[PDB]
Amino acid sequence: CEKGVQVLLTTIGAFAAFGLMTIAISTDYWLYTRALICNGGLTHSGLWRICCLEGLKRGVCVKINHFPEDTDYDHDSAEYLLRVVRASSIFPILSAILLLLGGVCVAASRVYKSKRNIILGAGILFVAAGLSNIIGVIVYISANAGKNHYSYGWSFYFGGLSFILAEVIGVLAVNIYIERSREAH
Amino acid sequence: CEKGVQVLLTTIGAFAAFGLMTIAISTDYWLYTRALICNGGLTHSGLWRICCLEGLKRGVCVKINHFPEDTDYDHDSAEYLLRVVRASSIFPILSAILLLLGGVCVAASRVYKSKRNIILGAGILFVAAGLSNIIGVIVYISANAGKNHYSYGWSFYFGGLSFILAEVIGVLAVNIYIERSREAH
Amino acid sequence: KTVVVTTILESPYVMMKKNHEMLEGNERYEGYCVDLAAEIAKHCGFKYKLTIVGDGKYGARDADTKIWNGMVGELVYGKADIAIAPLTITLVREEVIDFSKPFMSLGISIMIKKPQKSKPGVFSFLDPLAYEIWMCIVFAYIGVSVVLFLVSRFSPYEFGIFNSLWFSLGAFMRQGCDISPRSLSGRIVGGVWWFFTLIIISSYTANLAAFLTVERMVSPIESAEDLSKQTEIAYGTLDSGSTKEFFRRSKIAVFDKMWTYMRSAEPSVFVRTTAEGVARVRKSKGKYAYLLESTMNEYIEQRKPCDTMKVGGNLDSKGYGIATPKGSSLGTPVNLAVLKLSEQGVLDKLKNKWWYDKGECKTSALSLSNVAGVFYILVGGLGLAMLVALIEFCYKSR
Amino acid sequence: KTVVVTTILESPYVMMKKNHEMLEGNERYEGYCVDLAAEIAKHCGFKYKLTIVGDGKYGARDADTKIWNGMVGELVYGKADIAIAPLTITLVREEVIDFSKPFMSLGISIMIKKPQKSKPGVFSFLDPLAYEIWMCIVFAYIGVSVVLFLVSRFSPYEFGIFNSLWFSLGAFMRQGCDISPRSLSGRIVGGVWWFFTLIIISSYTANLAAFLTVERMVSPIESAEDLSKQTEIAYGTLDSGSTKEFFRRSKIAVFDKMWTYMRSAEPSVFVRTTAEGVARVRKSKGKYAYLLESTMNEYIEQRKPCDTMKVGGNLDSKGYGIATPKGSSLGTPVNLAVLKLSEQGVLDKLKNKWWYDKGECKTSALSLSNVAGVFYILVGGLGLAMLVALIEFCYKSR
Amino acid sequence: NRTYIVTTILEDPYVMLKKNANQFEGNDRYEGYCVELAAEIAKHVGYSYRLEIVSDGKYGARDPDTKAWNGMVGELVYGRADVAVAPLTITLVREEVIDFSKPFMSLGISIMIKKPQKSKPGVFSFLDPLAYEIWMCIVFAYIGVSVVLFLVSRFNEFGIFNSLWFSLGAFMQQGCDISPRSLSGRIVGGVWWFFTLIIISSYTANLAAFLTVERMVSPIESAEDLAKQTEIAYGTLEAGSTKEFFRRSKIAVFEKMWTYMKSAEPSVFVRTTEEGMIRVRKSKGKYAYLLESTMNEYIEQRKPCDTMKVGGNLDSKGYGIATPKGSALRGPVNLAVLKLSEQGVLDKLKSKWWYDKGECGKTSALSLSNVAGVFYILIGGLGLAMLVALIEFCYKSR
Amino acid sequence: NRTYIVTTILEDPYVMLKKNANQFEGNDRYEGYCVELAAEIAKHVGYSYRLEIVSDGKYGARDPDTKAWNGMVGELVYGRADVAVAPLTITLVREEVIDFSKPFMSLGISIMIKKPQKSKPGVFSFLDPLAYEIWMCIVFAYIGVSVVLFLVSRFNEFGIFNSLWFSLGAFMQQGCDISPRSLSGRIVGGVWWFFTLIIISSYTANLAAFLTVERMVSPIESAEDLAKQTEIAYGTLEAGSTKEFFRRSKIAVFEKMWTYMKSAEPSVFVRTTEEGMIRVRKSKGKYAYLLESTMNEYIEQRKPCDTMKVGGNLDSKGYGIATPKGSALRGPVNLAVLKLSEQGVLDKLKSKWWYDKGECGKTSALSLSNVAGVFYILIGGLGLAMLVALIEFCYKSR
Ligand SMILES: CCCCCC/C=C\CCCCCCCC(=O)O
Ligand SMILES: CCCCCC/C=C\CCCCCCCC(=O)O
Ligand SMILES: N[C@@H](CCC(=O)O)C(=O)O
Ligand SMILES: N[C@@H](CCC(=O)O)C(=O)O
Ligand SMILES: N[C@@H](CCC(=O)O)C(=O)O
Ligand SMILES: N[C@@H](CCC(=O)O)C(=O)O
Repeated sequence: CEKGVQVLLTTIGAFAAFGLMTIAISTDYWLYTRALICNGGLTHSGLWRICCLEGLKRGVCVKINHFPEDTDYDHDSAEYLLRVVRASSIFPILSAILLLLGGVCVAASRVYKSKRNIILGAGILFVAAGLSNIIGVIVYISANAGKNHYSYGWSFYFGGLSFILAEVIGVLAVNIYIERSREAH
Repeated sequence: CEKGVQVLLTTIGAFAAFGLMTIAISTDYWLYTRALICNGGLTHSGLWRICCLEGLKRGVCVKINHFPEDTDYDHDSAEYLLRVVRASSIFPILSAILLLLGGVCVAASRVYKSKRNIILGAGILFVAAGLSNIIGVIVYISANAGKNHYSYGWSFYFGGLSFILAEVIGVLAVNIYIERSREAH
Repeated sequence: KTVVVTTILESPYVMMKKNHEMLEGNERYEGYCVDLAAEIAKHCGFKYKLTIVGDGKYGARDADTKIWNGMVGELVYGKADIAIAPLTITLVREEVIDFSKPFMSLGISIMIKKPQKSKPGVFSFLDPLAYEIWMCIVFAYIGVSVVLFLVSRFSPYEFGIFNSLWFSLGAFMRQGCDISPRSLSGRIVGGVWWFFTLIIISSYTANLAAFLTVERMVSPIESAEDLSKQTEIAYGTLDSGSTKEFFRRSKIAVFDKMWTYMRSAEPSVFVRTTAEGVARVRKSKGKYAYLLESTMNEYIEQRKPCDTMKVGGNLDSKGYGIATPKGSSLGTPVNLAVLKLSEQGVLDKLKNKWWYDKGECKTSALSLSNVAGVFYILVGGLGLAMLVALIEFCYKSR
Repeated sequence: KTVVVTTILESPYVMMKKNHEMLEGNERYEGYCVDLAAEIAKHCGFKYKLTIVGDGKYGARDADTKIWNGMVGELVYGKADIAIAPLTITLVREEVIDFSKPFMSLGISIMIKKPQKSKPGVFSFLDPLAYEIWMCIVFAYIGVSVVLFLVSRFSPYEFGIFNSLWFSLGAFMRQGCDISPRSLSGRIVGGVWWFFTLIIISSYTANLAAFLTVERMVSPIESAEDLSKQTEIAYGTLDSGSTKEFFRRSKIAVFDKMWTYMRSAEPSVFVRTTAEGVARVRKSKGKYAYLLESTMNEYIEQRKPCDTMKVGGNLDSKGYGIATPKGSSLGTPVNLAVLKLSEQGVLDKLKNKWWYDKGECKTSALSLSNVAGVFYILVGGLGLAMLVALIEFCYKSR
Repeated sequence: NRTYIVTTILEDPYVMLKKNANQFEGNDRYEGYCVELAAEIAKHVGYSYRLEIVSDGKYGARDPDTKAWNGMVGELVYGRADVAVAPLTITLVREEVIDFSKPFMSLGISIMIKKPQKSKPGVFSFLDPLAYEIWMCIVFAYIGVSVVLFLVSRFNEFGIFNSLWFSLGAFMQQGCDISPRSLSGRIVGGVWWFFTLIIISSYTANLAAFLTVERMVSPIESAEDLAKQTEIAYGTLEAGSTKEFFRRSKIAVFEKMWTYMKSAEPSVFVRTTEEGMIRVRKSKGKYAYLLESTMNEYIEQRKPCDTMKVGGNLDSKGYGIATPKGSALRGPVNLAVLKLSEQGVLDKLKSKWWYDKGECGKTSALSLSNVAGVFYILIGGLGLAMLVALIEFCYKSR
Repeated sequence: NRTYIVTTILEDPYVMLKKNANQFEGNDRYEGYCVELAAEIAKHVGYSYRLEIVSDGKYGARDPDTKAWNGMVGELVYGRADVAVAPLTITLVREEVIDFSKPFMSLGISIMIKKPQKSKPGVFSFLDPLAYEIWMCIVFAYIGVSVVLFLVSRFNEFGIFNSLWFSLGAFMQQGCDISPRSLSGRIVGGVWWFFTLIIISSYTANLAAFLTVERMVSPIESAEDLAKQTEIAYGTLEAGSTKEFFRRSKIAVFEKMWTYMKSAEPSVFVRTTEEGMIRVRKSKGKYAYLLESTMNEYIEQRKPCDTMKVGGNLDSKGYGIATPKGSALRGPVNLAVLKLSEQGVLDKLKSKWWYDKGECGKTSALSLSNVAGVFYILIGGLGLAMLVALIEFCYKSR
């Protein structure tokens, strides 16, 4: 109804999105492919660590090799840059950082209400967060490409819902800034 | 400049177009194909009659067989209707008729200036003339199709210029009618 | 010691060699059956003198005089020792002579003059989509316009029915109409309509290339049924041939009806020799239709001018069989020769060489003939429009 | 009376049959050269006992002891009557024994580990058009916007430069910008620009399907030059093989440089047997590169795992030749056998059967990896835009 | 006046045990093509016939050592049975010792395979050209572009509600009620447009790639290939003429296939056609059965309907009744067979037993099924829009 | 210390008469590959050589009756010449009577054809998908639609000047500043749109059809076909080993081609390779010459450059120096040949004589040439627009 409820909705959405994105980063059920780890065998996989299942090991959560996957060619071939970014996962964590900073700026907006540009900065943060997260998805997929079945687990759609919420919040924050400016008029 | 010169331009264009179209109908240099008439040999051809050249006969202007070209199949197959229309050449002659009637209505407009719809009827006549002529071209080509070199002679482009002029005249006549209505206001 | 071979001059089963006048003996004739008979005398172990049946006939029994003509007559009447020909196997010829296991198979089939490649028809631009899709497309276009009209009336922020129809139509043809929706439901309807068009048009344009240039041979006959159901086009046979007898003795509706037709038609449908019937088809301009054994039809289709075509599946299945006089001691060996050859694979090789080795038979710019139809439509609508306006005007002036 | 045949165990020229332990005699070995030698003894008219050279070597002369190793040694040193092998012809081996006319041809060639199918690169969506066309396209887009600006200024009925650029850009991407020209010259310019786009886009989209999915093997080596110009990747040879001697004696720049490289590289590039070098390539992960005769490279490429590839045209052309001791009376007949066989066509048939008959080696949905690049661009521009606005805003607030 | 013994074999549909056969006795225990056939034959010759299955369930063949006759031929030659009415392929060896009859059905040696994945195009086949991931990330980019454009525009009619529109029109190429006037809005529009162009061109080109390319692939698809493959198993039936043909073949491919079959472990052969059928069904593409063509077709027709014939028939031969050598029954049987043929019977029975059951029943116009998911989507959007308009009507009225 | 006689033949580029040879005498009269080659050979063996052409201008062959030797082999065997340095193909018969040497160049029997129409895509190749007639009638329809729309609209912003615009945007799919509000205007718009869609879809699909399909056709393209064709002539050179190979071939295709060549009137043979060359050049696709591959390539390279090699080489053999049987010169010559090979010489000369001259020097990205006519058009329209704006500026200023 946009009589101050907008801000509380904004902040809870921001922190929920940050939570989803932190979970997704900090979780290993991004994938449900079959790999040659299980002694070939079913594997739910993640951004950081594989961890087998329905296999002999059945619970051995291994750390993955992103760049050192038998490189065998193509160092400094523009594939290395992708593999770096996937492994580092700088874009998802950037999204998380930006969501956090957006919630920070939102809360500080509730405090230093004299300044209006703060909420606008928050909106920009959320938006850039969304863009970064979609890039995170893109790199993840365009690396995972290197033809068996595969699937995406609740962590992937948590990142997806994080992006959705981030964009929504960008909208709402910008709307707040606009109302604030009109009040300033 | 549109102070009465428009009408004289209209009528001379109309009668020039009618002349071109009558020539084209009444001429046999529509084509420059090679046919099995000359004893195979070069042939300039037309809407009505072939007439060989650069051949043994070299001047024998024969009448063509449009429907009776060894029919051998396809009576009442929707090819017969095309061959009828090509042979009859009803569409080109319709264009000529309409151009004539348009010039008639133009001249009568110079006489019974009390009525304005006359010039408008003239414009419609010219326009329909153009449409009919393009159909004439289309049927001509879509029959002539039934892979040697071929070419189109000055009579074809006379029909083309006739259509151009007919459309131009439709424009000018309509413009006249509009000025006449504004004067009536 | 030598064996009087009977046969016939029917290509590609028997043909005199080029410059045969410069030759005398069995070398005069070359053909599939010549090769076969040479092999057969090789296996059996005797000598053969080839002979073309004097009557130029296959075989048949007089219904009054009960005499056997042609090669069957020669064998029954001692004139001939054996026959190695495109001779067909039937009951009647069993009852008087002994045939061998079929050395190749066949059917009774229909030969026609190759109809011309029927240029793609006017209104070809519907081919890339089935006719139930266009009907569904139209129901859908109407439905959308209706639904956008209802929505803009009941829940507005103007889309009369005609303007809604216009917007939808413009969106199908990818041309953006000037008016756009402003609400959230009309915008949805427009979005889904847009997706609809994107898919439909993408598909249609994907396959539109071939369909407007595709050239398809459709024949006025597709079976014996389409023969017995008409008399514009005739259908005849060879004379004294098993095809004739099979039709005559047939107890089936179609074949009996066609037999009745052909036993009285004037001028006579029948002929005296195959090549004569081939010519009759090749000149009758599709008013005739020959009923011969399949193999001849195939070879003739492959051989130039390649101006004839087999149509309709074989009305029956039969087989060609070497023959012998009844009680001859040549029946048992010729049989085993056929079997040995078929097992080894000679007969397939001959069938390929005499037929396939005789074989003598792109992306192209569009011709106006292809896309002419749409032009007509164009002009049509224009005419219509003109007319319409006049109506309106005549109505208003009133 | 029997002839002591020398040869070697080098596939596909000589191979022991499966379950050879269950066999004794010349039947133990099967191979191209086995077939050849059988034929040769058939033609010449003697008997042969096959023998694999004990040293497992082809032939070469000690630079100090001046002894001949392997099959050449056996022939010169009486151990062997004849050699029928993938033995190469060279001057040095002429000077001590007599070779025959080459029974097949070859070259010295480069074997590499099959590099992976390099997925189409980012910015692949430019491939369907050459790079001079995009440059010309851009010059043209600028030119059009310029010309429409000049025209709208000098001869007006508003198209600033930026708005003109916008209209042109919108017309290239088929999205109708809201502003349109109103004069007769701007309308012309727009019309021609529109035709331009229609053609360009039609072509590009016509061929865009394959280019974004095309997968191309590009190798880090394409000739001897790219070998001698690097030391990341090694290049070695068989030992006591004519390849070694040819490199050693070479007076050309490239081959001498590579000879210098390989006479001192550590660990040793050379090997003791072909299959060892095959393995070295198949494991060295492309850091090695084998220099062997072409035929082996071909067979290995066709044979599974099919994980190796021939690269670069044959540095030289040579031929494999049956051999004999100098002054032997077996030289003249073996020669004529080779000639007769090559004339009849046996050698081609063997070459096809042992190589091609050993052969053991679609429209697919787009993967995001294919079209990922454009996404990045998208986001990039978005970022840029954001930034830009901030700039403007920061400038305005100042 | 004695009933005549009739040996035969259990191979669907030639002969089969009736449902409820335990409730039946005598010649009414079995049903099948050959059942009716023998019925008419004995009707013609005017004798009584007693049905009997062959003990071994194996057709017939000869022990090379004992030189004995098994199966139906063993039954006949040694006198256990008076007549054989079953698919008893005619061949040289069998005919030496018994009296066959003119065929009644024709066939050849053919390949049977397990059906691979149908990969049938569903109703949402219009998404296949672009992976699920691309559609997802397209939606993500739509949301991104729209939110960014709102933002840069609003710190203009570029709210979020109109931005999502503008960025939905641009993707579908159906226009733009509005065009950005800012540098930032224009940068974003000019990036979405490019993204759009690439994606749409890609989708359409690959769509054309799908529609003009449907499943037209099978690996073996011939006989040479089959003889070349090694990951697959293929063999024959013991005690039949298929094994005999392969074993006695003097052809290259057939000889090699005989070599393979005679040495593959486990025994590629089986004892019953049903055994090989169940093997291929449970072979996971690892068994390819070589048998006749009649049974191949029949098996393909009946459920599971999980098999298919492949390749053209290797040879061509025929079934046939059989009798002991020198018997006095052969003549009437042959005449009966020919009568049946001319009368349209054998065709009738074949249609009844093969196609009447029907357990499972270039460019071509699109079926509505291929693209019906679009209509489902469209309908869903229509209903949703009416729902949303109801919502808006309520929200506004209050 | 005598100069050694050197017979050879005049066949470019192996040996040729120098330009201004009338101004030259002795061994400096001729130039060609084999000229230099003999130079180095005599340099190596340290003797002096005197060049001589063969009287007959025919290589060598044997009369079957007189059993005599003609050409270079006749010169050598009977002692007229001491050495032959020319393309003297090695074969069994020749080698019996003279001493060949290890080859110096490799080749085979190959087909030469007259180049068919290039059909090269010009610069206005973007119109090809639609015939000249369609473009004309499209312009006609544009004029028709625009004039009609003006009319029905004006008895609205639909003057003629804006109508031609609207009907130009619609065709290019680049938008519409205006949309008709009348029933008549809407009918016409809705017809132009449809016409547009069909035409554009057609043009684009057929464009894809062109670009993804370039010239990839040649009729003969093999040896089997050549032996199957009859509208074409093909033969050999008299007094050479190509005729010998065809005549003595024990192969099917080669045997049939020998049959054809031995009986075709007029004599398909010629006396000089040049004669057959000029025949095929002046055969109008009616002569196809079977010769070596070296000359085929060289001829293709040099102007007219109106020929092409086709098909893979039928066989594979090599040239070679020759000497009288038993001579004492063969050894040094063979060693010299091998030295030349290892040293990179023969490669050098081949490159010099074949490719150095160079009289005429799936998907692939478009060349700017393919689509440059667009840029010509665009530039023309630009200049025209500036001109028209100048006109308008004058007309307005006055
Ligand atoms: C308005 C135009 C926006 C252009 C923005 C594009 C900027 C960056 C995207 C490209 C990054 C991909 C680089 C990986 C391949 C490489 O190594 O070059
Ligand atoms: C607004 C829609 C306009 C529809 C106007 C179409 C009317 C006539 C054009 C079709 C004439 C072509 C008929 C020839 C083929 C046939 O025999 O049916
Ligand atoms: N061989 C067949 C030929 C019949 C036909 O050609 O129709 C016969 O003897 O009757
Ligand atoms: N046949 C060659 C083999 C050398 C190689 O494989 O490199 C030789 O005798 O030297
Ligand atoms: N019908 C075959 C048996 C089946 C087979 O061998 O494949 C025969 O009579 O020999
Ligand atoms: N080089 C060939 C002559 C050319 C030919 O016969 O085609 C020879 O020595 O026999």
